[PDB]
Amino acid sequence: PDIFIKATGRFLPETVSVEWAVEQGHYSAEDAELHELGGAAVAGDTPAPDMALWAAQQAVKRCGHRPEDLGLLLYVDSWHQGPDGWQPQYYLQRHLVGGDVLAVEIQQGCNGMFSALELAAAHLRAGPRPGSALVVAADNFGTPLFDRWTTGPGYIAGDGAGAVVLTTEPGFARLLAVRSLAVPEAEQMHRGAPGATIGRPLNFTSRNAAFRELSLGTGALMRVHQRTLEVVEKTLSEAGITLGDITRVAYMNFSREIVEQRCMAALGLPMSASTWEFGRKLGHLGASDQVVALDELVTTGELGPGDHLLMLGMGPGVTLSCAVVKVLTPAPWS
Amino acid sequence: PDIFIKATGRFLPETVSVEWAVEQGHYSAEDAELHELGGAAVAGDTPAPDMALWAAQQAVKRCGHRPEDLGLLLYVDSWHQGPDGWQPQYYLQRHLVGGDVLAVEIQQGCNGMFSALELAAAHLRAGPRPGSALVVAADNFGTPLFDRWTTGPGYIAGDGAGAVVLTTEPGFARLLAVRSLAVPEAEQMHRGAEPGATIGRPLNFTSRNAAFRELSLTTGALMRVHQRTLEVVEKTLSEAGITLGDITRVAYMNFSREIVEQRCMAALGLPMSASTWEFGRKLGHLGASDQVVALDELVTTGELGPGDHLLMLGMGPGVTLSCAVVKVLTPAPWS
Repeated sequence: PDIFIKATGRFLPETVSVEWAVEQGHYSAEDAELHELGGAAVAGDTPAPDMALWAAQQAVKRCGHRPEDLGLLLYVDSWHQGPDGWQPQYYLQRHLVGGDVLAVEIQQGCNGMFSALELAAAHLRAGPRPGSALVVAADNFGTPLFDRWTTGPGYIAGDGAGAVVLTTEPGFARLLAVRSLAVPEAEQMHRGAPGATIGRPLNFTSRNAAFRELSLGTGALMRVHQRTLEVVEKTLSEAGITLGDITRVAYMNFSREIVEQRCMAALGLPMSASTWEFGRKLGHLGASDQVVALDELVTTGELGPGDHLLMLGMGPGVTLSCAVVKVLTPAPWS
Repeated sequence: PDIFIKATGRFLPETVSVEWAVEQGHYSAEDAELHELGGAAVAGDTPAPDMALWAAQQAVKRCGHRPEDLGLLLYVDSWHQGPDGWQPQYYLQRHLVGGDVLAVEIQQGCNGMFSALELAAAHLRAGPRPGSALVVAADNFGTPLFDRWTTGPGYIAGDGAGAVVLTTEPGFARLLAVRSLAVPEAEQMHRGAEPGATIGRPLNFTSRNAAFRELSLTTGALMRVHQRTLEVVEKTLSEAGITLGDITRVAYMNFSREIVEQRCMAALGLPMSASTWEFGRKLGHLGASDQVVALDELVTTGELGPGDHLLMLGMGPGVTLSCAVVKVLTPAPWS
């Protein structure tokens, strides 16, 4: 059973450059030289559920799909969306999809989009013949317990939202394969407390520093690098292609050094084939870095018929997910 | 394709009585007489991921399953688990399942278990022939920003965890059907009057529901909820291939007797003896574990034997209305 991507959409607010951040004293001058970043998309007071609604509407309106025809809604995120005891997917269920679908919030850090693609693809295959599913990501890091500039090491957090409409019937693109491996031994990399949940602020740099200070074996990082290449080898094998067939690579919007060494230099591909130039100005958009990169490559016409995109992403777990999207025809909105 | 329940497991800490709560001044005497609840399961400083790890291991060890053969892990929850920027399923991934599965956190209030059963059933059907999936729920409502006694109207929150092991191959029970309808017009019931800022304030569903009734009393939202409550039960029974007469027991949430009787049992036209209220009232509302822990208790004690059916009914944020039917084929391999 084939799973086709009918359409994709996003919402990106106004970008704040690093030169501005350096002047006010939010971002460091040395870090601006160390990480050659462009900027970060800042929403401000716009809720993340609203940003997801804008991205979902564009994806639906692009291909001319009916919101009621959807059989699944997967809202993914890595940070608080709204009030506690209330999930964000009901907002899209009210103002778009309708209450005759399976709406459910996914959470797996920045790799939540990859897991949603697996669950959505499995849901469509098991379901009826004419099926369709909506997968969306959205986050607003402009909050009290999150500093977009200094929280994450090697990247600047950004606000926005990504969307994608999967379907059983033929479309412009096709999801060939998508995997998700993990190194659970390095699960302490993204924490350092578990008795009391909320209260303290977020800072991945200190949590990574605390994890690096003490390890039982400490061959986690190397097994993480092994499992980075393993999941890519597995995804390409399932998709039925080689690394030579890959046209572009969609890694997260981390520092130029990190994107070069960990992703592109590991696979043995040039930095021109990455989505770094575009991604640098946007920053790390939670779990929307590869779908917004796919959107930009598809919409502009850089990724034409016959080409393959290699979506890769490492997140908390540490979980390493890889996906392969093939463009069959040109997009109906380009 | 048939989706069988291989086994089920749970964890329930020491139950604090309602009479104790009235003496200390946490729970009012009026609500004690009105709701007629027994008590609530209270964990001290035990994390919810640990509580899920107990329930997961129990369900796995009961049927003699090996954790690595699982092809899916669905961790569901209604409230915070641990540190932010870190999901709880990785804890079970290290100390049980392993990093060769699709681990992912589900969130849909108290009906998150029902949605996980749909996604797990669909994942097993679409996947290979021999398959198995672990679905688990776990929550700890022990403050700061959550008063277990006064937060929820008509129910006392309780700590614990519920587990269930789905599979393609034959088992002791069978998941006949499971669905989830929603009335998105009443999504502001649990939101109330505050969206821009995410955190800082405490959770209090009574004031959130109270604020919604002012907005409602200024479209027929509540009648739609009551309509779609009976609709999802009708369609789940129709999908399962049975009638309401075939239902032996019913598993509703552990809310007050007045709520459990009127909204669920009186609505379906069944007696309160057929509910799981006598057992559930002691434990309280276990986030999204009320129906599976009720499934567990009925299975191991021998009250729900071969040929019987269990009608799991839920109502959560959305407002989402989920219903499921579980048929016991043979006696459990662990009782």
